[PDB]
Amino acid sequence: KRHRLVLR
Amino acid sequence: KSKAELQSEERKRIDELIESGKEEGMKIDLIDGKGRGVIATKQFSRGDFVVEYHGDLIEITDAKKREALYAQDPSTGCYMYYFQYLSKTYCVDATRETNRLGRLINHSKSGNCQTKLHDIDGVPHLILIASRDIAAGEELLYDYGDRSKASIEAHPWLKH
Ligand SMILES: C[S@@+](CC[C@H](N)C(=O)[O-])C[C@H]1O[C@@H](n2cnc3c(N)ncnc32)[C@H](O)[C@@H]1O
Repeated sequence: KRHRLVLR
Repeated sequence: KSKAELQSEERKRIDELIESGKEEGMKIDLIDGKGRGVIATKQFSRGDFVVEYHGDLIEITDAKKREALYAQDPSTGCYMYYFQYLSKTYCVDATRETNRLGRLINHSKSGNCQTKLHDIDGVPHLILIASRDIAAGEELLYDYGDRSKASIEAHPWLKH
């Protein structure tokens, strides 16, 4: 299961 | 100098750092429990440019297609950084192994870098800025921002 990176 | 003169000169300095790909004051190091990471080799001041999060800039639809392909190989890590620019969503996909350092920076919710969008002639770039003074020898860290229950279950270090 992969995570992401998000600029919030 | 006028506020506008100061802003123009400052923007030109950041654009030159992005364009040159100069990644000074940092080195790769193995970090306990995290794989590779990046440590500061010089002192940074709050607000200093640290490094670009550099990789392939793609649109969200292409990013989702690449996620499906990367998911076929569990040995491939997670380097896709999503963001909004104007009315569209994009992704910096830094999955490919390069010599660039931004993609090696680890996660913390109480880190020392802040990601910012910096556009150059209508092209967005993700850059990391020091959120506080950084001492030489500190590991660089920022908040990856993934709050998904499934991600946290699989990657428990996202909690801190
Ligand atoms: C963008 S990469 C950062 C560089 C990575 N450590 C490497 O050696 O390629 C993201 C991966 O780094 C590791 N990572 C990042 N922050 C971590 C942390 N706080 N604790 C444990 N592993 C972490 C996890 O494997 C995560 O999926």
